[PDB]
Amino acid sequence: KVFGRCELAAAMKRHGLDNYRGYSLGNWVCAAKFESNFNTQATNRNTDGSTDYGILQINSRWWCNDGRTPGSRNLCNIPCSALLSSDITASVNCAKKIVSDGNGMNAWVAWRNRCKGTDVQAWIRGCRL
Ligand SMILES: [Cl-]
Ligand SMILES: [Cl-]
Ligand SMILES: [Cl-]
Ligand SMILES: [Cl-]
Ligand code: NA
Repeated sequence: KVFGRCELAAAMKRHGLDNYRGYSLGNWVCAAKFESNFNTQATNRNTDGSTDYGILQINSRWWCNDGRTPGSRNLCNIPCSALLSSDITASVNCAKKIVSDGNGMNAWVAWRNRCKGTDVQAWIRGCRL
């Protein structure tokens, strides 16, 4: 599913991402924009053989099981395919664990390089929140 911007903001808010670990909702919408262009079916293969999945491009090296990343972890205890669903619950629950790891949202390369330090509230402007 390709979410509209406000549609994604509302789903992320409802699932408790807004201000999670101190990251305002605009940070999460911006991260999703540049990680997946709001497409839940986005995938990208990494050089090491792991794959990133879903709206927040969560990596199989640590966070989900895809059965094709030998020696990897599954810290969110989910199949990576669950991160491609139209329902973002699994992606949100897993992103909460990722952001709680020591580097916060710097875990998302696109957030660090394209969102961090910018006017992130503009990503939720106009939305009825
Ligand atoms: Cl914000
Ligand atoms: Cl695996
Ligand atoms: Cl949803
Ligand atoms: Cl932080
Ligand atoms: Na894995």
